[PDB]
Amino acid sequence: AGAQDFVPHTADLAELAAAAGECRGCGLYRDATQAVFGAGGRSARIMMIGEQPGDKEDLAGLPFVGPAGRLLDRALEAADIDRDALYVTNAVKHFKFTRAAGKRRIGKTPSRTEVVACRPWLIAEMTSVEPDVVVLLGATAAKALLGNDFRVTQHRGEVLHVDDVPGDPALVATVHPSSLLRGPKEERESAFAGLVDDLRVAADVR
Ligand code: SF4
Repeated sequence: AGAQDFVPHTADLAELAAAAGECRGCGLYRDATQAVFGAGGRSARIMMIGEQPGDKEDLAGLPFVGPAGRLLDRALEAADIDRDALYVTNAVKHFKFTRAAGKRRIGKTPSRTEVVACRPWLIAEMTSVEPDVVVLLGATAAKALLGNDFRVTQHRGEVLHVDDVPGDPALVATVHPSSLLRGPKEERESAFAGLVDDLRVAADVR
């Protein structure tokens, strides 16, 4: 189902990434510029998963390059997180979007079907990196591993462990960094410190 037959039998991230460029596991490859695979090395101890590449990522060919990526980088700073320790990816690897009437590309939420279709890449990445801890950045990513009914709001910052996940890594669900780019300054400050806390929990896993 989905991307399964497009995934090669290798843990090599370069080769996985190249194969993802050829994926037709759902419809999203058609309109997107290219696949945006994860970034980092198989030595990474912390895997971070967002929803999908955004406008800038789709064209940069790298995850977390936009304003959300800047904000996340500021949080890793405050959490004493070393980028050498990070593998960062997204639950789906092709940007799903529409053009706004007023010409910037606006991301659209991946359907559960698209998440499940792309999940074999995520499993391949998880099997390749063998992380100690996986940070789920927002509801789409968290549901991809924790179930379609999972609520980030009720469990954020808790160390979770599900038996059906490769290598039984610890799992920490947190807010989507994009959500912290909007709202009252004092609320964004509180949300940022909560993200930092969730990141410190993950970094303190072992
Ligand atoms: S979003 Fe994922 S499953 Fe769908 S075509 Fe792209 S790489 Fe394949």
